[PDB]
Amino acid sequence: RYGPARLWYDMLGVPEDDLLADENFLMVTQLHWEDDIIWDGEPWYSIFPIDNEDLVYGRWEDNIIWDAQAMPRLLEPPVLTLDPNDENLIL
Amino acid sequence: PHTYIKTPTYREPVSDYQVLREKAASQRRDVERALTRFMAKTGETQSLFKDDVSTFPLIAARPFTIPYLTALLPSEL
Amino acid sequence: HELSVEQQLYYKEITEACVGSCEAKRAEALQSIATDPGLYQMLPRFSTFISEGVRVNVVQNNLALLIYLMRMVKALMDNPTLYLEKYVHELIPAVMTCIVSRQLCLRPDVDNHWALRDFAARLVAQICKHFSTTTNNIQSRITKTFTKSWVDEKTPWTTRYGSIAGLAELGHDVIKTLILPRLQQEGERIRSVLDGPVLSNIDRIGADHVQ
Amino acid sequence: KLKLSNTVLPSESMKVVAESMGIAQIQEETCQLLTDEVSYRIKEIAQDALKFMHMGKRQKLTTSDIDYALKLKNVEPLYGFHAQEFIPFRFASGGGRELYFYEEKEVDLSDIINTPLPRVPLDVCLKAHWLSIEGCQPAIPENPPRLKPRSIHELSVEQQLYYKEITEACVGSCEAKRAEALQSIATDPGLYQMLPRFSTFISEGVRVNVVQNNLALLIYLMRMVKALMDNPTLYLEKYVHELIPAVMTCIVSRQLCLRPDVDNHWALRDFAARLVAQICKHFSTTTNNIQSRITKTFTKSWVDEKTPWTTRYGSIAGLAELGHDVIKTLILPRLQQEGERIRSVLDGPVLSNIDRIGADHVQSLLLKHCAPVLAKLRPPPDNQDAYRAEFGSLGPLLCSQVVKARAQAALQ
Repeated sequence: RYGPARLWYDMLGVPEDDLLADENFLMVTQLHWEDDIIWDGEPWYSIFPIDNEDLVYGRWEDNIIWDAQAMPRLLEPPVLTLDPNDENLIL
Repeated sequence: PHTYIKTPTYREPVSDYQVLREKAASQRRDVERALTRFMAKTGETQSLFKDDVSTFPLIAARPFTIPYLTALLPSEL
Repeated sequence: HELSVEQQLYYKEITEACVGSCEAKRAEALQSIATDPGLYQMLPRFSTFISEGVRVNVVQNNLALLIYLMRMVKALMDNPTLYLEKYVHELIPAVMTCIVSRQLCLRPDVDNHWALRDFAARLVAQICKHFSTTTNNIQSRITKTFTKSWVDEKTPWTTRYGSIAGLAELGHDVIKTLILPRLQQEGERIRSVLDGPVLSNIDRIGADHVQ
Repeated sequence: KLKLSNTVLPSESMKVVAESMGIAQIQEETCQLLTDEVSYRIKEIAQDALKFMHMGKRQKLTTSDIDYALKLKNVEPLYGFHAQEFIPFRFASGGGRELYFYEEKEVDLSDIINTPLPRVPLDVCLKAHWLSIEGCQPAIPENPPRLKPRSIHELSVEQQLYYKEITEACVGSCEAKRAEALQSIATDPGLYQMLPRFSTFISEGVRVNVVQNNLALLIYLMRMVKALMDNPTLYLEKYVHELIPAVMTCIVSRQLCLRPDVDNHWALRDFAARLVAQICKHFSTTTNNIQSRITKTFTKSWVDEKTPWTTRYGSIAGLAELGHDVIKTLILPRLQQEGERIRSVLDGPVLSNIDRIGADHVQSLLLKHCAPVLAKLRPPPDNQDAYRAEFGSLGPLLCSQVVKARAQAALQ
């Protein structure tokens, strides 16, 4: 309740505490890659960066609210997790 | 040496006191500069120079009804 | 881990400037978010604030606060210094909720939920132009949600409007290979427009907006 | 549930055999008596030939299994003939008769002599490999296939070191290093899940490698693309949206480095790029997305007025290598424009530019394509001055190229 989004919590007043075929979606068939063609232009620690595991793996699509009244599951308040994989954060 | 065996790797950790002091210092200076420019732009402002709001904006001095309460009292305790 | 008092005060002033007391403080707060160099260490707080605030639309169907949160996301994207790659998994379903939800309004008939639709559709086209990588599969997974929301029947005209709006803001080849096969669906739309037994319902304005 | 039946040979085939032998007027019970006896002997042998299939450890009944199943039942394996005495061939299989249903039933006796004999294959050898290394199956070609926690990269450090060695070998400092690295790309089974980083290294490389036209850097990257394509294990059409604009840029771009001299390689840079471009339109094909898109870009590269001649030559090569019908339907209405461009380069004295070299290469390539396009759809009559109706570009030399093609066809 007191974390980020406390303003929303206080305003609410809660106080406890065939077109679906895989090819259609391949980005060769969905991207104007012609624009890229350049015409007359003018490891002990990781070598590559580490991607957001939640974006790469998690089903964030399950947080889309398709119908406000008929919501298939019950959502819960989210706690701040302060991922330390991201640089630019002191801790 | 890669066909059948695998071990994990991690990201490069920056444990250097010099660059950590520099990062914390520059982030504190930037957030306090952003805060003071936002508060001077959305309120009454003063200026050391004639018509100077973009560069060096001063939050205007407002009088308090009881000034010892905002002077003498500690805010972090 | 806990914000210092300086940035705690900055977070408080910036978030309360985008709740709707006046427009000028909101414009200066969005021009602060878009053009400051050191706003990292306050990006997770802003992402949590935005995602929970878009969630709080289900208790109170406020169109205005959703427009303010979408302009907060659009201001967060224009910042050159901060990288939203680690926090995009929170901002994607918030903009998606602003696109494909069905009740975006308190009074459905007069509120222009339609603009928060094309604004958030332009926003999600930008968020999958800047951030889609072949490891991410952001754009393919966004097109698949839009597609199975559009092709599937029983979907309301508002959520079909949102699906068509996002798919049509993605680009030209997407509307070649997604929209153009189901152009016969326009006949199913004009079934309920040129000849409807109930004229005074709310399906007609949404149907000819979709059209 | 088992509805197993007893299928016998038809009796109306047994009366045909009987009356074609001299035994006429056979009853139906006489004829049914023949077709349950011989259908048992076929069933008795095919059950007995399945013993030799299992013993030889095969799942396919070969033609020799019935030769041993017949010999086991004391019947001669000979099928074409039967020797009453049995002394010339005693239970010796002659390998059956190579006969067909759709055969000609009459051949010329010198046709069988003049045909080349098939190649005797390699003899049996013993090679050893590894199915399992302490429990794990290796991916060799002899094998078939609150703070959030600090995450790990999805590559191992042996895989990341492998990627670094392969990429530092594929930039071609040493040629043997390149060639192995290219074969390693061409047949590593576990090269999936590293393929985003290879595609990104290729794509990003060509774009910052055409800022200064570094031909080797590009020829090595195109060979890396070709080595990525012929690998059978990896799934490529998720990454072809990065691969295709890289090759188009090799073919349709201007050369920032010395214009002449390496233009010979530049033609090959456009030769390797047009090869991999038509190989990419051969694979990965769905309706109206890939091949038609690169065909449209090549044609609007061609019909564009007053092009760079490097871009012109590359696009000409790219449209040229697209197959049989593409030059049959596209290069036809454009000969006059090609001739006019050649005439302009010829007239203007300017020789220190690259326009003249570009013109000569374009004309030679167009003339060779036009030669078979002609050899393919007409007889070789009037090969002297009829080509003067097509502005007289290749003429008798084109006719000589057509004659060389005809000689190659005769050799085939």
